[PDB]
Amino acid sequence: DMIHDAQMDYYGTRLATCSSDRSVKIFDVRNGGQILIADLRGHEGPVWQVAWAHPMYGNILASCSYDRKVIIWREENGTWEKSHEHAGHDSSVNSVCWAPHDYGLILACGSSDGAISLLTYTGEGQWEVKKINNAHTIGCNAVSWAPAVVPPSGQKPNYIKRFASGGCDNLIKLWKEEEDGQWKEEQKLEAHSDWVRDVAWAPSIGLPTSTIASCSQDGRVFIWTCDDASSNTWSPKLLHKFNDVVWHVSWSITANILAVSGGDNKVTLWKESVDGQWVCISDVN
Amino acid sequence: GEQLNGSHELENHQIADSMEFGFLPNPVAVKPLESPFKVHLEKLSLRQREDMKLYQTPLELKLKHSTVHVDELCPLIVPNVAVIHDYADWAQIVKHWSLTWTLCEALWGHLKELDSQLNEPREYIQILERRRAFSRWLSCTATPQIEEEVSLKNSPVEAVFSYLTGKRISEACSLAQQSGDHRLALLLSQFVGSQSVRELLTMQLVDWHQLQAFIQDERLRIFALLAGKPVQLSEKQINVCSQLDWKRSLAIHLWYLLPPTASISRALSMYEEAFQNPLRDVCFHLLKLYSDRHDLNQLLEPRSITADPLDYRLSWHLWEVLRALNYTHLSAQCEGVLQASYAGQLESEGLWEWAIFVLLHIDNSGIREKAVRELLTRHCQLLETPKETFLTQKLRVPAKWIHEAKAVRAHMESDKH
Repeated sequence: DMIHDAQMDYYGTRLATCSSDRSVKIFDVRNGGQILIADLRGHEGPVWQVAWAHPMYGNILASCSYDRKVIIWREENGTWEKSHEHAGHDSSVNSVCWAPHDYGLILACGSSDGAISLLTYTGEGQWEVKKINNAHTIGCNAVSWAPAVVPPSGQKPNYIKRFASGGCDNLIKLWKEEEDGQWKEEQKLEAHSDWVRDVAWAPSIGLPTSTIASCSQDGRVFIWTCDDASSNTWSPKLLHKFNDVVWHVSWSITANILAVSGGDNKVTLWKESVDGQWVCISDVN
Repeated sequence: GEQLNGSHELENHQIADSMEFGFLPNPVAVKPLESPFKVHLEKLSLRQREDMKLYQTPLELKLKHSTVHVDELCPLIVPNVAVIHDYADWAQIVKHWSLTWTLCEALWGHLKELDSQLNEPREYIQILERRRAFSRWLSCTATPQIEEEVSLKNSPVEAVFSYLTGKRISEACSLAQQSGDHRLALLLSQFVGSQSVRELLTMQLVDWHQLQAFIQDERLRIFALLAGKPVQLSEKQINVCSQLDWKRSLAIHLWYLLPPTASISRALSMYEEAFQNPLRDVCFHLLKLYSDRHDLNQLLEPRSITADPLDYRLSWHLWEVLRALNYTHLSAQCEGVLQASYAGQLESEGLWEWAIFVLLHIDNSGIREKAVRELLTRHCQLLETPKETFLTQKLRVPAKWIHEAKAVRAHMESDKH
């Protein structure tokens, strides 16, 4: 009936999907034509968001759900079996996301109980889970990774490993992997008057002016900005407000165009003008 | 129970639904209920709007002009011979777009003087040539406007004036001769003469506007022209501004202002200071940029934050030619910003090869590397198939980078080595 989230594969070859019928379908789009390939069923409740891991680790795809469990489906010659499962949270799991391929193969999941698990991968079918309790007050909805940024020796750098995240408390808390081993909330961002729906960490076009977008029940979209590296300054700026809720927000790769999904079943595109004010480039559909 | 159960889930979730995120090669997908997947592969609209760009051959030809020197690590454009002139072939002569490129060329593109000369006067000769071409071109645009007006004019004298706007001295002189305005005819030939005759003439005008109970309106206008300062003097053809094209008036200044005393740029500036032009007019802004020679960049930013007459592509092309040419100086950062969105606009089009090429002209090495790298691997499949596309990787993509992306493709492909 109604799908929730669906994301294209890297190298634009597949297209995983999931709807409230608890079915994770992986289609294939060669030439523009859709063609199913498997219907990974396994959640006691509707699937929420879904994310493809980086081809550098073979072919992996994880899906979270209202069943409080998250699944990771590997692939070995067409063998789409699940190599690991994780039910570390008590309430539904609104979102998942993968850490930039350099950190390794880390997966971030925000539940509705107000927590956040982080599955790191080891040599074999093993997965450690550094968890964050009471991260948000009433639960969490969004989880986005901060772009992998590189900081005289034979070493792969230690990254700042940050990742933002909105929730039901209206706060968009940023986070960071403390040199010792656990994450801590580097900062809070309270600009929304109701539930934060989604939070997307725009990719850095090599540019140091890292941005982040958010949309919430109030129907406003903010593009929080940081003027320089290392200054704990996030100055929100209003994109627009619709009389209805905004459900999703995503960044287009090159221009940094924002796809604003929400309001009237309509989706909008925005590009920040040479003036600084954001505009609607067109109406989709 | 299922029905009740479902409603149970929705309220707590506070669920209402619509979803959209960017796809990896920047497209957009939203929920179609009509497609079978329930996702729609949206072709992101392309802001970039230009026929030749799609065509692969222009990109290839464009590459030959550029000389790519390595950066230290990556590529980077070093000599570049891009000219606005080049674009013209790939454009309708009629199209206004062609007009912008053409005019930009006449002003901006370097002019070559075949004849050998002593030296310093070469600059002098070169300016005349450029001035000659530029003034000639303006006459082309003005021509229908002028001719229409002359056809309606019910006088002999006014047209003689009108021909002058046409920049045709001889015809005006002839008409004057025919009209019996013998004296005026002789004076007319003076036009195109920077001669100091201007002063005597201004004197005549002064004497007149200090008594002169009667002088023909048009005769005075002709005198205003020979004076050399048509719109900056007392007995101004400023009022004419409502009547004629701003361009038409500009020509008069260019043609009679005082060609020798001032440079083409300063002279144009001289005219521009007098009249304010539509901000939106592209052709007009170009003159500003041309005239603004001393703060070209400074003007550019305000042109940017005013109107969008300049397309994204043009801005980039303009910056690049001027920079390579040493015609003007522009901010490295400003130059890059210009490049980035162009590179992006191309990417949205799906013209990855062309988009990569542009990325090359990026001053920032760090940004370049990231931008080119990210694109190469993601897109590596398409880049391989043609020689034109072959040449692209051939530009200066590092070998490691090419195969490296290729390797990733294999793991995904499940056929490795």
